[PDB]
Amino acid sequence: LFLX
Repeated sequence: LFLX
């Protein structure tokens, strides 16, 4: 999520 950071990213993914």
